[PDB]
Amino acid sequence: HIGNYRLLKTIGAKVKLARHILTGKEVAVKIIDKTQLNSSSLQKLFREVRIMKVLNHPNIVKLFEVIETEKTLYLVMEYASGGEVFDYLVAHGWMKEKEARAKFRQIVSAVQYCHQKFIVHRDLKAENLLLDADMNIKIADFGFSNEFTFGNKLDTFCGSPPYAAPELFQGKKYDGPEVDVWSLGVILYTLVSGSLPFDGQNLKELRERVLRGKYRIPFYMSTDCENLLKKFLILNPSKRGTLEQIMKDRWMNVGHEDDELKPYVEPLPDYKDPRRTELMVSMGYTREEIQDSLVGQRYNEVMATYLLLGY
Amino acid sequence: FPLKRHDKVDDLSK
Repeated sequence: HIGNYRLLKTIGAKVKLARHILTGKEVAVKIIDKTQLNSSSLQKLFREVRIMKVLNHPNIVKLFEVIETEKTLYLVMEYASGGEVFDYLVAHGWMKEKEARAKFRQIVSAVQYCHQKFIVHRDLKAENLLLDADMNIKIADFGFSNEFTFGNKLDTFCGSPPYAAPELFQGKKYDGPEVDVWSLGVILYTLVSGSLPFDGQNLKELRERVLRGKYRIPFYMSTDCENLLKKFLILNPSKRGTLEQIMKDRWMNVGHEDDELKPYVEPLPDYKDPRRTELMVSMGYTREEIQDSLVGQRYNEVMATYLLLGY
Repeated sequence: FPLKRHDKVDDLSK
């Protein structure tokens, strides 16, 4: 038991499935021991939380509440009951292009929206693409993410090798968004084939292959999927397609004649919904503290209840 | 190549 949550079974810092007592809603709670972190780690943890609070997209795992005690930080997250795309791929082998496209339109919307908010993810990979109960994508794990500006190449060469842009294996100060564009190409490849385009016996092999930038196109892959891959997986970062360019690509829009993929528009805030507010008032909250919590984006217990009532 | 998990890495230049 913690705050307004009854903690239930472990599902993954431990991650525990929990129920919000006031709303009865199911959530995933990350339990993080602060004591045993170092300054650097602590700093990155505050950054990760700040980043998660900024992102509000239907295919990004939602943060509901932050609970702090001396020794423990609790992050109350949206629960994605379908598990990782990684384990889905292992169970089903691969996705037919139509299914891959359904996932990949949601992936691309989500990441292009991160970029709109001036956030690079930096660990886009199958394990970080979760699936909710309706088989929608929910992007997770902002542990390597950072804010960026266009007047600033980035400095830190973090990622996961098979998904990492070659400039990262090199020493090379880089434009952040472009790194996520490469990783997205690798994802696309792995959704349609069920295999990774760059690997080897060891990381020195993997590295060499990534830096050559050559990958094999299986014979079943459509011409459109092949041509799309070519816009992501380009060695020179400044000629990789932009995500806005990539949204208009043919493969992305097959079956979407009337509904081309376009950048996500963040909904206006609604902090004064009469239905949710009434319910909360009869739970004993007041309108005044709902307003302060929501307008202040506090992610405290009040804000969490309001959010959970709309989910 | 076969789909498998790799460790995250803080500094891929090594």
